Amino acid sequence: TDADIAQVQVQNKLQLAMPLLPQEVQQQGVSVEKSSSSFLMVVGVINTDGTMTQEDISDYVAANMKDAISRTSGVGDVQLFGSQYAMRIWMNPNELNKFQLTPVDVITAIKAQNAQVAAGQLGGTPPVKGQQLNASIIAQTRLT
Amino acid sequence: MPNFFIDRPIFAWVIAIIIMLAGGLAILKLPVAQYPTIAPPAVTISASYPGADAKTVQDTVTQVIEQNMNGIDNLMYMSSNSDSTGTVQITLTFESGTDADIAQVQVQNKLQLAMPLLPQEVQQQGVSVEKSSSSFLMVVGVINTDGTMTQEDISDYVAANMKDAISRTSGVGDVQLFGSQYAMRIWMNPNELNKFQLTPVDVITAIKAQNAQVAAGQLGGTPPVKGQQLNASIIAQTRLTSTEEFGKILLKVNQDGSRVLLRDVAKIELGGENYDIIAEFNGQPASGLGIKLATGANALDTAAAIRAELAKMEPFFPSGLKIVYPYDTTPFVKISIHEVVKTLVEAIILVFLVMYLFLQNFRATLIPTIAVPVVLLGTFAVLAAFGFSINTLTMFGMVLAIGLLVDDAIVVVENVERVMAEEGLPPKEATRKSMGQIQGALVGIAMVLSAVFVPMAFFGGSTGAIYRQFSITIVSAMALSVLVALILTPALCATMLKPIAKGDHGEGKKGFFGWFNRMFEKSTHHYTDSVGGILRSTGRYLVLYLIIVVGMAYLFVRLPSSFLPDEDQGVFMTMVQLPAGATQERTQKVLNEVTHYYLTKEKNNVESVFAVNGFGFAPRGQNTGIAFVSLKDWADRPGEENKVEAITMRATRAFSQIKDAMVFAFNLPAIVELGTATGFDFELIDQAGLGHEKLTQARNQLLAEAAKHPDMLTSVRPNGLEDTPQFKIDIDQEKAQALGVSINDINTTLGAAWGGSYVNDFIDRGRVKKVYVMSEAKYRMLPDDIGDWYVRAADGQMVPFSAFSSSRWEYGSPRLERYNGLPSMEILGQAAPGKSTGEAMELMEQLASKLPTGVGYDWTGMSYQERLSGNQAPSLYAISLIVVFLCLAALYESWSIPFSVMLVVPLGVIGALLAATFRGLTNDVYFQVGLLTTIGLSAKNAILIVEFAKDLMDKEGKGLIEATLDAVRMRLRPILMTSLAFILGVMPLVISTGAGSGAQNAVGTGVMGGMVTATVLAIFFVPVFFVVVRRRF
Amino acid sequence: GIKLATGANALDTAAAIRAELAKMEPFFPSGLKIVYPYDTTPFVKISI
Amino acid sequence: PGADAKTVQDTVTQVIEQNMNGIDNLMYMSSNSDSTGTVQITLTFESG
Amino acid sequence: ERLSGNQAPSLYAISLIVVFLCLAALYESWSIPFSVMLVVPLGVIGAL
Amino acid sequence: GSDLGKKLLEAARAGRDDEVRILMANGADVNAADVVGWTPLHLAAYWGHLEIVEVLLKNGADVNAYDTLGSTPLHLAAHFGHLEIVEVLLKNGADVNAKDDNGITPLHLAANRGHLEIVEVLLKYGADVNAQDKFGKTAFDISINNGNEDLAEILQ
Ligand SMILES: CCCCCCCCCCCCCCCCCCCC(=O)O[C@H](COC(=O)CCCCCCCCCCCCCC)COP(=O)(O)OCCN
Ligand SMILES: CCCCCCCCCCCCO[C@@H]1O[C@H](CO)[C@@H](O[C@H]2O[C@H](CO)[C@@H](O)[C@H](O)[C@H]2O)[C@H](O)[C@H]1O
Ligand SMILES: CCCCCCCCCCCCO[C@@H]1O[C@H](CO)[C@@H](O[C@H]2O[C@H](CO)[C@@H](O)[C@H](O)[C@H]2O)[C@H](O)[C@H]1O
Ligand SMILES: CN(C)c1ccc(O)c2c1C[C@H]1C[C@H]3[C@H](N(C)C)C(O)=C(C(N)=O)C(=O)[C@@]3(O)C(O)=C1C2=O
Ligand SMILES: CCCCCCCCCC(=O)OC[C@H](CO)OC(=O)CCCCCCCCC
Ligand SMILES: CCCCCCCCCCCCCCCCCC
Ligand SMILES: CCCCCCCCCCCCCCC
Ligand SMILES: CCCCCCCCCCCCCCC
Ligand SMILES: CCCCCCCCCC[N+](C)(C)[O-]
Ligand SMILES: CCCCCCCCCC
Ligand SMILES: CCCCCCCCCC
Ligand SMILES: CCCCCCCCCC
Ligand SMILES: CCCCCC
Ligand SMILES: CCCCCC
Ligand SMILES: CCCCCC
Ligand SMILES: [Cl-]
Repeated sequence: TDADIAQVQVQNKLQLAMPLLPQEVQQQGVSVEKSSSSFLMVVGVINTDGTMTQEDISDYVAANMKDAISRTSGVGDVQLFGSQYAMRIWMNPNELNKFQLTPVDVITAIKAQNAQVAAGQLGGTPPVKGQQLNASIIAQTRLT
Repeated sequence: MPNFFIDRPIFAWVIAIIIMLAGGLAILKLPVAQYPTIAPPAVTISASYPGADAKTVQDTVTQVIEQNMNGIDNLMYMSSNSDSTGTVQITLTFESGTDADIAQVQVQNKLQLAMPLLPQEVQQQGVSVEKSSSSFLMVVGVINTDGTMTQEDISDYVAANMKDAISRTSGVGDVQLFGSQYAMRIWMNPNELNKFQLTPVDVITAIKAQNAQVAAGQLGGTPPVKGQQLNASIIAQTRLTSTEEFGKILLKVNQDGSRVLLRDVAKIELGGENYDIIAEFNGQPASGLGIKLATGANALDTAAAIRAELAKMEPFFPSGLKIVYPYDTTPFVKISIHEVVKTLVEAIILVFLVMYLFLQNFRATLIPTIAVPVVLLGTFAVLAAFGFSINTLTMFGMVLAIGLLVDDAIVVVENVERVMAEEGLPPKEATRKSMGQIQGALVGIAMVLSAVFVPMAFFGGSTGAIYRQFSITIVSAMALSVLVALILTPALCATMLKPIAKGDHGEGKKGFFGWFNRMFEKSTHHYTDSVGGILRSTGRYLVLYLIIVVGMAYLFVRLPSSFLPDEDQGVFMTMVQLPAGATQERTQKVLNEVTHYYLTKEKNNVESVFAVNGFGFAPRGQNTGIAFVSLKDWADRPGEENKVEAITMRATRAFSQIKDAMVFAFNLPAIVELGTATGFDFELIDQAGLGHEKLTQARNQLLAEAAKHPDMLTSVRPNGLEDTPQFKIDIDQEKAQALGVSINDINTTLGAAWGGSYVNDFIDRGRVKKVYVMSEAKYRMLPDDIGDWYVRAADGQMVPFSAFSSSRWEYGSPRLERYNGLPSMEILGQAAPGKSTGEAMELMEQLASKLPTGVGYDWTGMSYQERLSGNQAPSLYAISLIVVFLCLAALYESWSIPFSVMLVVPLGVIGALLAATFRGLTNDVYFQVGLLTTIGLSAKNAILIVEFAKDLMDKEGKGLIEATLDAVRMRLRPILMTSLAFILGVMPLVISTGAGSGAQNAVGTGVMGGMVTATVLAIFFVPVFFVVVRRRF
Repeated sequence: GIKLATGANALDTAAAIRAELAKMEPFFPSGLKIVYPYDTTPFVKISI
Repeated sequence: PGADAKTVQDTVTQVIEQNMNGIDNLMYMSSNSDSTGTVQITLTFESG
Repeated sequence: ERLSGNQAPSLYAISLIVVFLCLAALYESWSIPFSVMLVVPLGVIGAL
Repeated sequence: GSDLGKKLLEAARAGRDDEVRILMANGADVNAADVVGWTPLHLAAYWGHLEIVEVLLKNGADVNAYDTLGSTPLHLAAHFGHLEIVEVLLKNGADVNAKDDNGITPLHLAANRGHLEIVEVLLKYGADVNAQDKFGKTAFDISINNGNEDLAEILQ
C-alpha cells in the first residue's frame, strides 16, 4: 500500500469528523502520521557545565531543534522527552474569591489583554486626494 | 547487419516506413511549449489578514503554519514573507523528481489541521495552497476606452462573464484574475454613527442578522400525520442581493419612532475587495487574465482556442470594453518552429548540392534525402516515448545534431562511391565491402558519443534538467542515425547507386565537373604531399598543439559565463521604487511620467504600457509600482536602435533624472527561475532568538564588509525592505474599565473602521460575493481622525478614542522574512568581473563567520542549485573520458591508439572559443552543447582515419606512414563534404538578427568557428597524433 | 524520540538528522551537548 | 442544510466547479444541486 | 459508444497496413503481401 | 526640504559617522524633518548613535525639536535606554520636563522600561517627579504597576 495515499485517504475522512470534535481538541492540534511504531534513534541533549535544568533543556530542544528535525525527509514522528515552555498562570482560589473573581474572568482578561490587533493604516487605500502620510497602525501586541 | 539488409532492401524499407509513421504520429500529438518544466517542485501557502501589520501576520499566521509543516516528504527548504499589506506567502521547495501533486496535498493536509489555530478573520478569508509557477502562456488585458467603467467594474465583468469560459478552454491549466469580483462596500461615517449613538460593532451585528441564509424546514415533513396531501420546503430569510437592500438594513428605532437605516450612517456601493493595486493600460482603467498552459497541452492550439472563445464573447461586451494581448509567447514559439524546420530543410538541400558537386549523380543525392528525414522523424517518436515536448531546448538540440545526422548519410554513400571508383566493383559487392570497412567504427562511434552526451543528463537541479533536454534529444537522434546507417542506407546504396568503372575519377569530363574533378584530385595530392612533410617534422607540430591547448585554456577562463541568452520577446519591465512612507498618489505620478515617456519618445517602438501601482518585483505597498512595456511587431522595429536592449538603456538613462524615486527598465530573462550566472542568493538567519533589530545590525555589518571587496563582490544588497515609521497606539485598560467601555468594542471599532472588516457574503446577480465595512477614506487618513471615532459605554454614553488611548511614532518592519522556520534576511549579489560564482560565495562565508554570536547563514535558490550541480561535474567528466577511452580500446584492440583520437578535442574547442570571444558572446548552454557536437563530429572523423590506417597496417601489412597517408587521402573528400554542408547550414543562424536570434547566434557562432578549426587542423593533426602514439607505444 | 516514516531508508534519514543537528551545534548556549543514547543504525552499517 | 437548489448552486456548486480547471485527463464533469441542500459534483477521467 | 465508432476506421486502416508491412518484411516482397491483402474483402463480406 | 536633508536623515539613522561628517561640511539641513516630523537628532537618539548626536548638536541641531505627536529626542533616548545620549542632550539644554501630546515626559518612558541610571540622570537635571500624563499617572505610579521595586524606591 502507498503510505502517501493511505495518509491522504485517512485524513479526507478525518476532516469530515473534525468540525464535530470539541474546540479544545481541535486547538491542541490533531495529527495524521505514517511511521514505524518503534524508534529509529533517541537524540539526547544535556548541559555538561550544569547551567541549564531539565525544563530549560526541554524548552531549548522544542524551540530551536525539534521543528527542523520534524521537517526532515524520512522522519515520520518526533517525540519531545520533555515539554516546550508555556506562560503558566497558577490561579489561587482564596485570592480569586476575595476579589469576587473566577477562572472565567481570568481567561476573559487574558484573551482581551494578550491580543494581536489588526488596526489598519494611516492614509490606507483607498485614500483621499493629496495624502502624504502612509503608516501601519500598531495597537495591542502579544505579551512577551 | 548491413550485409543482412543489402540482400533484404524491402525489410530495410518496412523499418524506415514504421519509423516514419511513429514519428509522423508523434509530430501531430507531441506537446508544444516555449520551455519545459526546469525549476524544482515548489508549493506556495498564501493567506490574507485584512488591516494586519507584518508582525501581526507573522506572529498569528506564519509561525503557526511553519510549526505545523512537519512529516512532509522530500522538503529541501521553507521560506516565508509577512508584510504590512496583511499578506503572508510561505514557499516550500521540494527535491527535483518529487510528485508535485503529492507535495501539494501533503502541505495542504498539514495546513488543514493547523487552521483551527489561526485567527477567525484568516480562517474566514481562507489560506490558498497552490503549485508555484512563474511562466504564463499569455496575459489577456481587458480595458474600457470610453471611460464608463473603473478597473473594479471591468474586474467584476471578467470574473462573472469571461474567466470561467477561459478556464474551460482546451489546453488552459490555471487562470489568474488581475483584480477581484465586486464586494458590497459599506463606507462608515463616524460623525453620523456618534450622532445616533452607534458604532461599527452595531453595523456588523445588523448586517449579520439582516443578510443571512436561515434554515426553516418542511410542511408535512416525515414523520407526518397520515392523510397529509402536501409536502413543501419552507423558505425563510435568504441573503440580500442589492445596495438598495443593504441601505435599508435597520440599525436603530429612535424614541420618537424615526428609523436609523445603514444608508443614514454609511455610503453603500459595489466596489473592489481591496484598493492596494491601480492597473492602467495606456492611462485607461484595466483588469486582465494571467493564463498558464495545462500539463501535456499544445501552446499554439491553446492560444488559438483562447482567442476563439474571446471572439464569441465580443458581441456580449459592454460599450467601450476591448481585449488586448500585452504578453503572448506563441508568436515567438511559432517563429522558433518555422526557423528550426527551415534550418533542417536548408541543411537537406545543402547536402544535396554538396553530394552532387562531388559525386555528380542524382541517385547518390537521394540516399541522404531519404535517410536524414527518417532519423529526424524517428527522433520525435523517441521524445514522445520519453514523455518530452516540442520546446526551444529540444528543437535546438536537433539543430546541434544536424552535423552528426548528415555525416552518417555522407560517410556510408561516399565510401561506396570511392570503393566502386578505386576497384570497379558493382554497387552491391562495393556496398558489402564499403560497410565492412566502416560498420565496426560506426558502432564504436555510437558508444563514444553515448559516453559523451548521456552523462550530461545526470546533472541535478534546474541546469541539469536543461542539459537533460539536449542530452536525450542528441543521444536519440545519434542512436537512430547509426541504426539507419547499418540498416537502410546500405540497402539504398546497393539498389539505387550506378556502377563506376575502375579508375574513373571524372577527370575526362567536359565543363565545370571536368575542371572540378581535375582540381580536387590535384588538391588531394597537394594535401598528402603536405602531410608527408608534416610527418617528417612532427616535433614542431607537437609544440604548436601545446600552444593551441594553452590558447584554449586561456580563452576559456576569459569568456564570461551565462545560462541562456536574453531575447527581444517584444516586451520589457520598468521598475518604480519610491522611498519609505511614499503614498499611492505619489507612485502614480512617477508611473504616469514613465508611461508618457514610452508613448512620446518611443512611439515608433512601444504599442502599450501596463502600469501597475501597488506591486513591485518582490515587495508590495503604496511606494512600489511596475510598468510592463509591449513593443510593436519586429518588422516595424528595424536595426539594433529599435530593439529591447537599445530601448532599455535609453529609458533607464532618461529616468535617472527622476527625483524621489528609483526607476529603471530591463529585459525579461529566458527562464526567470535560473536568475543570473555569477549571481548568488544568501540567507542571514537568527539562530538564537536575537530579534529583528539585532539581525538588522548583523546584516548592515555584513553589507559594509562586502562593500570593502569590490574586486570580488558587486551589488551586494538586501532583497527585503527597511524599517518604516508606524503609528503605535496604546489603549489604557484602566480608563476603558472605569468608563465601562469593553476592549472588544474598542479593537473592533478601530480594526473595522481603519483596517476594514469582512462581515459575511451576499449574492450579486446569482454570484456569491463578500461584504466589507470600512471607514470612508477622509475619516481614516491622519492621527487627528482617531479622536472622531466614538465607542458606546455600558451606561450608553459615547466615548471618543482620545479619552482612553495614547499614541507615539516608532520604527517597525513592513516585511518580515523567515527561512526554515527562523527569522531571516535574504541578501542578493554577484561575483565581480573575472571572478567565479564559487569565489564570491567563499568570501561571503568568510565575512559571515565574523558576525555577532547567534547569527548563522545558508545558501538558497540558484546558490543551492550551483553547489549540488558543481559537486557532480568532476565525476561526470571522469566517467565520460573513461568510457570513451574503454570504447575506443575495444574497437582498436589497443590501450595506446585511443589517445590518437582523444587528442582531437582541443582542435574544435579553440575555434568555438575564438568565434564566441571575437563576436562578444558568453559560455551559455547552447555554446556548451555546441562544443560536445563539434568535439563529437571531429572525434568521428579521427576514428575513421585511425580505423582505415590501423586496418591497412594489420590487413595489407603496410608501414605506419604509408597506411596514414593512404587513410587521410581516402577520408579527405567525406570530411570536406560534411564540413562544407554543415558550416553553410549554420551560417543563417550566425548572421540572424531577428526574433529568437539570441539563441540562434549562440548555437550558430560557436559551432561554425569550431567546425572551421576542427576541419582545417584535424586533417593535418590526426595524422601526427596516430604516428606519434604508434611510435611511442 | 525519532520514528522512521513508512518505507523510508533508516541510514539515509539518520545521516540527514545528524546533518541538521550539525547546523544547530555552533549556536548552542554554553554547556549544551548532543549525546546518542539509542541508535539502531550503527548496527546495520557495521553488520553489512 | 435548509437551502433550496438555486441557493446551493450559487453558493457551493459554482464556487467548486469554477476551481475544477487545470486537472489532468478530465473527460467531463456532471453535478446535481438539490432541494435537500446537497451538492454532488462527479469528475470522470480518461481510461488508464 | 460514440468514441468506439469514431476510432474503428483508423484501427482497421493501421491494422491492414501493419499486416501488409509484416508480410513485406518476412517474405522480402511487395507482390506476395498485395496478393494476400486483396483477400480481406472476401472475409469481411461473410462477417457482414 | 532638500536633497542633502534626506541623505542626512538616512545617514543619521544608519549610524554612518563618516557620511554625516561630509554632509555637515557640505551644509546638509540639520533641521530637515520627515513626514512624521523626525529630525536627524530624533533618529540618532532613537537608534543610539552617540557620535552623530554630538556632531549634530555642534552643527546647531534643535535639541528640543518635537515630532507631529509632540515627542522630542530626549523622549526617544530615555525610552530606549541610551544613557550617554540622554546626558549629552541634557548638557546641550534638552527640556527635562518636555510633555508630548499625551502628557508623557522622558521620566515616564524611562520608568516604564526600568532604565534606573537614566531615571537618576533626569532627576539630577530636575525632572518633575510629580508630573502626570493625560491619565493622571506619575513615574512612581508606573513603577508600582510594573512591579519594579528598585525604581519605586528611587522615586520615593
Ligand atoms: C490512418 C493511418 C495512417 C497511415 C498512413 C498511410 C501510410 C501507408 C504506407 C504503407 C504502405 C507501404 C508502401 C508500399 C510501396 C511498395 C511499392 C511496390 C513497388 C512495385 O510494385 O515493384 C516491386 C519491385 O520493386 C522493388 O523491388 C522495389 C524496391 C524499392 C522499394 C520501393 C520504394 C518504397 C517506398 C516506401 C514508401 C514510403 C512512404 C512513407 C510513409 C514489385 O514487387 P515484387 O514482389 O515483384 O518485387 C520483387 C521483390 N524481390
Ligand atoms: C583528355 C581529353 C578528355 C576530354 C575532356 C577535356 C576536358 C577539357 C576541355 C573540355 C571542353 C570545355 O572546356 C571547359 O570550358 C568551361 C567553360 O568555359 C571551363 O569552365 C570551368 O573552368 C573554369 C576555369 O577554366 C572555371 O572558372 C569555371 O568555374 C568552370 O566552369 C572549363 O575549365 C573548361 O575545361
Ligand atoms: C595558428 C594557426 C595556424 C595553424 C595551422 C596548422 C595546420 C595548417 C598548416 C599546414 C602547413 C603544412 O604545410 C607543410 O609544412 C611542412 C613543415 O613541416 C613542410 O615540410 C617541409 O619541412 C619538412 C621538415 O624539414 C621537410 O621534410 C619537407 O621536405 C619540407 O617540404 C611541407 O612542405 C608543407 O606542405
Ligand atoms: C500583481 N498582479 C499580477 C496584478 C496586476 C494588475 C492588477 O490590476 C492586479 C494584480 C494583482 C491582483 C490580486 C488580487 C487578489 N485576489 C485575486 C482578489 C487579492 O486578494 C488582492 C490582495 N491585496 O489581497 C489584490 O490586491 C487583488 O484583488 C488585486 O487588486 C489585483 C489586481 O488588481
Ligand atoms: C572524446 C573525449 C571527449 C571528452 C569530453 C567529454 C565532456 C563531457 C562532460 C559532460 O558530461 O558534461 C557536459 C557539460 C554539461 O555541463 O557541457 C559542457 O560543459 C561542454 C564541455 C566543453 C569542454 C569539454 C572539455 C574539453 C577541454 C579540454
Ligand atoms: C555507455 C555510456 C553511458 C554511461 C553514463 C552513465 C553514468 C552515470 C552517472 C553516475 C553519477 C555519479 C555521481 C557521483 C557523485 C559523487 C560525488 C563525490
Ligand atoms: C581515461 C584514460 C585511461 C588511460 C589508461 C592508461 C593506458 C596506458 C597505455 C599503455 C599502453 C601499453 C603499450 C604496450 C606495452
Ligand atoms: C576508473 C577505473 C578504470 C580505468 C580504466 C582502466 C584502463 C586500463 C589500462 C590498462 C593498461 C595495461 C597496459 C599493459 C602493458
Ligand atoms: C563495447 C565498446 C564498443 C566497441 C565496438 C567495436 C565493434 C568491433 C566489431 C568488429 N567486427 C567484429 C565487426 O569486425
Ligand atoms: C498545430 C499542432 C501541430 C503542429 C505542430 C508543429 C510541429 C513541428 C515540430 C518540428
Ligand atoms: C604548404 C601549403 C600546402 C597546402 C596543402 C593543403 C591542400 C588542401 C586542399 C584541400
Ligand atoms: C519489423 C517487422 C518484422 C516482421 C517480419 C519478420 C522479419 C523476418 C525476415 C527474415
Ligand atoms: C542479422 C539480423 C539483423 C536484423 C534484425 C533487426
Ligand atoms: C507521451 C505519452 C504517450 C507516449 C506513448 C508511448
Ligand atoms: C534470422 C532472421 C532475423 C529476424 C529478425 C527479426
Ligand atoms: Cl523581535
